[PDB]
Amino acid sequence: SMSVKKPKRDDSKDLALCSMILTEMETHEDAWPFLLPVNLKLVPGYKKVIKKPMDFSTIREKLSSGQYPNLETFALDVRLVFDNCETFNEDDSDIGRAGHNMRKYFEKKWTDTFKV
Ligand SMILES: Cn1cc(C(=O)NCCCNC(=O)c2ccc(F)cc2)ccc1=O
Repeated sequence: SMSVKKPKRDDSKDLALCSMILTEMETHEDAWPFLLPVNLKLVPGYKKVIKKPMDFSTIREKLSSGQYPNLETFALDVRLVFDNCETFNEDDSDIGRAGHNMRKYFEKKWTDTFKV
């Protein structure tokens, strides 16, 4: 509270670490459904069903222009990608399984990097 400050993390490396984690996502072989925005003029239903579309290139753009205030909001956008994926696709479809794979890949790197 006012004039009662907490021991805080050292966040000076966060931007560089989030960029490295996103680079590993972008280069994973199962990243192909997520590299670019879902083509709303070519995918029937997506616009109406998915309230907040999100993809790796939009996340990369936001990270390179200072639009994430903290690493918590960055993880929100990453998880948003895979939440959208689960909502719209079958778990055992190709896109659906890629999303499960990529989510597990992300959460391991998140813990390995920031829960040390
Ligand atoms: C997450 N999600 C993705 C799609 C979807 O149709 N995505 C198109 C991928 C095109 N296929 C590629 O291989 C590719 C894409 C970009 C790139 F830079 C290189 C290759 C549909 C429903 C859904 O829920």
